[PDB]
Amino acid sequence: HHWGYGKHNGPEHWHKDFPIAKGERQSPVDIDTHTAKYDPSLKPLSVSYDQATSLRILNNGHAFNVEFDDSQDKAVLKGGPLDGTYRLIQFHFHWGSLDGQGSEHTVDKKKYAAELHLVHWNTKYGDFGKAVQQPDGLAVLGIFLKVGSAKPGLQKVVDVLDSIKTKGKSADFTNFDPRGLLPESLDYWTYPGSLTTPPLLECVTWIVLKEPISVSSEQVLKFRKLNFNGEGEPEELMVDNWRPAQPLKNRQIKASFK
Ligand SMILES: NS(=O)(=O)c1ccc(-c2cc3ccccc3[nH]2)cc1
Ligand SMILES: [Zn+2]
Repeated sequence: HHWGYGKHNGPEHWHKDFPIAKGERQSPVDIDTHTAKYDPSLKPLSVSYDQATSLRILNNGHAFNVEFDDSQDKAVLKGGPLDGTYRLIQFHFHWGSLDGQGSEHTVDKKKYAAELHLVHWNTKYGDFGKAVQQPDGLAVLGIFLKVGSAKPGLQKVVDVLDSIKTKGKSADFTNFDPRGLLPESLDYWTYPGSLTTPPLLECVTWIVLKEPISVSSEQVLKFRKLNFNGEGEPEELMVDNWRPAQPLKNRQIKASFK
């Protein structure tokens, strides 16, 4: 009886196994765009993904992860609110059963169809398991998805999904360039928060881009063909794998842009 996104094991239940679910810096949050303050001291973000090495795509039972080689500084995030160098380890998405829901962060209470998380860890902590025990251990770049025109750089991800339909399946996934997932602008909001799934550790500097990327209806429909279950188990479609907004508590959301 482990955590998930159903009636009986979804977000409102997680606190019983993970009491930090009710902590002081949980994610996601609603981004009130009128209350976020421009911070002219924030630097532009530096996204350096030209040397990225994707390796594998995995259905882990709660999303799919595209994993990278993070044994060297190859694809890194720096600048912005960050001190130091954060290495890309994986990306994944959260999405809905309908186009009107799916994102974890919201903007003035608006839900997007999906949200991409590019997860990076602070190299001063040596590896990822150590980083998630630190308050500045991770930087997750969040990018909203709206349904409209297709995103050509997403199609290679969409097309491999039928090979990882069920929990615990993985497939080779080399030479994927995550630059094709980014919007044109790197304007962002940033705040200190947490992992959005158990163990819900309070180790993340969140950087959420203001500009969404567009994806087609057909692209998101393929996300919704994935399964939460393992092979040979009753089919339960992987949809609505998002945690709702949590209380902001004693935090301020900063904007990189006026
Ligand atoms: N949705 S999210 O990007 O906040 C996210 C990123 C990473 C994890 C994440 C899960 C986990 C489990 C054991 C050890 C380290 C871990 N990092 C969870 C959520
Ligand atoms: Zn996520």
